[PDB]
Amino acid sequence: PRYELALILKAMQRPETAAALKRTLEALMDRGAVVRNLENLGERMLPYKISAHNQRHSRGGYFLVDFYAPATTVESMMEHLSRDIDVIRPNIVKHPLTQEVKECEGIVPVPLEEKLYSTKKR
Amino acid sequence: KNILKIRRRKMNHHKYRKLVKRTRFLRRKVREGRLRQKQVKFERDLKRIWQKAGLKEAPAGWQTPKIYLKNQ
Amino acid sequence: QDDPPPSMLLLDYQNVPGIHKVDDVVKRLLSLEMANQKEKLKIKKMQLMNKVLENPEDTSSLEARIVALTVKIRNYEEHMQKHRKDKAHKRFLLMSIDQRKKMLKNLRETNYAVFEKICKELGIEYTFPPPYHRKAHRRWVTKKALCTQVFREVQKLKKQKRALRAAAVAAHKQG
RNA sequence: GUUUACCAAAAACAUCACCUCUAGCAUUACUAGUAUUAGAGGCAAUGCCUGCCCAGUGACACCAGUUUAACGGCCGCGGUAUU
RNA sequence: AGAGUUAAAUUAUAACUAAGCUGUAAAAAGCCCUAGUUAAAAUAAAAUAACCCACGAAAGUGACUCUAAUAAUCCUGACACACGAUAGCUAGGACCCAAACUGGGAUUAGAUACCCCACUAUGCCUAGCCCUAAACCCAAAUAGUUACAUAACAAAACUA
Ligand SMILES: [Mg+2]
Ligand SMILES: [Mg+2]
Ligand SMILES: [Mg+2]
Ligand SMILES: [Mg+2]
Ligand SMILES: [Mg+2]
Ligand SMILES: [Mg+2]
Ligand SMILES: [Mg+2]
Ligand SMILES: [Mg+2]
Ligand SMILES: [Mg+2]
Ligand SMILES: [Mg+2]
Ligand SMILES: [Mg+2]
Ligand SMILES: [Mg+2]
Ligand SMILES: [Mg+2]
Ligand SMILES: [Mg+2]
Ligand SMILES: [Mg+2]
Ligand SMILES: [Mg+2]
Ligand SMILES: [Mg+2]
Ligand SMILES: [Mg+2]
Ligand SMILES: [Mg+2]
Ligand SMILES: [Mg+2]
Ligand SMILES: [Mg+2]
Ligand SMILES: [Mg+2]
Ligand SMILES: [Mg+2]
Ligand SMILES: [Mg+2]
Ligand SMILES: [Mg+2]
Ligand SMILES: [Mg+2]
Ligand SMILES: [Mg+2]
Ligand SMILES: [Mg+2]
Repeated sequence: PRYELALILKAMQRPETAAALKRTLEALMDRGAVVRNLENLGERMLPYKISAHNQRHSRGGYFLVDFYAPATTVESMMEHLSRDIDVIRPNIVKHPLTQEVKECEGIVPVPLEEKLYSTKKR
Repeated sequence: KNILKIRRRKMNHHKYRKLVKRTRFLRRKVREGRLRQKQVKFERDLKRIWQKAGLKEAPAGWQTPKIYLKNQ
Repeated sequence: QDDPPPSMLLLDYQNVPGIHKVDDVVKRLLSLEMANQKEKLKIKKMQLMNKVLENPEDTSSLEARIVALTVKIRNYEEHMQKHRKDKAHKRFLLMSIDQRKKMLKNLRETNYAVFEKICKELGIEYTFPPPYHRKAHRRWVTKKALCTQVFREVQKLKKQKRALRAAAVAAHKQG
């Protein structure tokens, strides 16, 4: 996976959520991006009341879409998602799996700094 | 210590700024007068070139534009 | 300007066996369409080094360094058009140009035959450093223009006087 | 550039520029236009600027309050450093 | 360097309650179209993380996401070229909050200051200038040594 969209859809019914996901994925595909996987994180309570599309949203469904897209179509998809009234807060980031985990060596014992002052007698 | 020299320079700069503020327009008149003479000297220096080159008149298509009296 | 196709099959997956037999999805994923600017820079660098240089393995050579800096200079110029206010990138481009010019001077001093071919293939016009680097102010520019015009008028008048004298002597020698 | 044809052609008017106010709109002006617009005005390109005041009279506000690039105004008395 | 987004606070804006609110060592002035709670756009800035010491040549940079991207197979080197904190200028826009100046209220013999209140340029965005700082880490750059050796203080003395 290259890019990861953390879609926050408005809390709605099952057919409406399915239609919104279908049209969002079709919009993603129209831009020249193949979709790897879609994972539903469940409908949770929002940490804060997000105000979007002149509506106060207290709940929302979380979805995660990982895909491969060209670097030029990220903002176009962001613009398309910004005008969708069924999306609370869309965000496209780099997929964490792209960055390989580095060797966490651990704490290295750093000695106290010496020779910071001259040896003149006080 | 060095604060004495710093304060002396500060006082000199403050007095110079006050003098400039008090005599601003006289300084502007002097600057304009000196720029006038600068432009005249440049014009005469340019004239002397073709005077000593043998030409009796300035080359055709030559205007000698002002370079020191330009507006802000 | 070079036009790398979006399906160029970048070099990281270009030299591996069994790459043309894979399906269009994997080919598109491994192609330049899904790649960033760094992969296109690598493709342009290899394409230029294969066609301009004679020994692509020798990277430490001056001709290799010049063509390596050429793609970076072109990328910086491409970025500058989109980012007019990017002072850091402008400084990077200007210093890369100076480094390339210094390497071109060294290459011209060392091997002239390679220098000429590099310049002809890259389109770079090497200009000798003008002595007495000065800031041409208005007074100097005006005086230089006046002197040039005066010299041209004086030589034109002298040529006309010479023609008139030649005509007069030709007329007088006949009768 | 214009003006007192017929005693006055200008230091007068206008003028580009700079400032104000008045107007969210359709079949005759403005205008077959729509605030970067259109009218009622002041002063005059450009350069430096345009300092204080709503106490009075106006104008918005239908009373307070705001306005001077609105009408307009921006001080006395007495002694003092060595004459 | 561009494009997109906002968690806390505040405010234009409405409703209920109440009379003061703000203000300082103490007061006065100011607002009572005031104060508290509940909802609330736009602008500005970016708590803890940071006991971290990274990036960039320096200035400078630490709310989040995306794109581009951080020269030199690496010596020194200008009056040449390109940058250059805040402040100021020009044209257009925004203006919660802070604030030069200013006007009031305190204190003082005087206070055109420190203290409180209101407000302007300005700090905010685009483009174009201006090119100055205790631009200081007051310690030039490049490769080194701990030999001789404490004017004083301070960041120890030194080589090519
Ligand atoms: Mg002095
Ligand atoms: Mg006339
Ligand atoms: Mg007439
Ligand atoms: Mg008459
Ligand atoms: Mg007449
Ligand atoms: Mg006349
Ligand atoms: Mg007459
Ligand atoms: Mg007149
Ligand atoms: Mg003006
Ligand atoms: Mg005038
Ligand atoms: Mg006035
Ligand atoms: Mg009044
Ligand atoms: Mg009044
Ligand atoms: Mg910007
Ligand atoms: Mg507002
Ligand atoms: Mg009171
Ligand atoms: Mg923050
Ligand atoms: Mg580097
Ligand atoms: Mg150098
Ligand atoms: Mg500024
Ligand atoms: Mg302001
Ligand atoms: Mg304030
Ligand atoms: Mg006061
Ligand atoms: Mg600057
Ligand atoms: Mg500093
Ligand atoms: Mg110094
Ligand atoms: Mg140096
Ligand atoms: Mg001692």
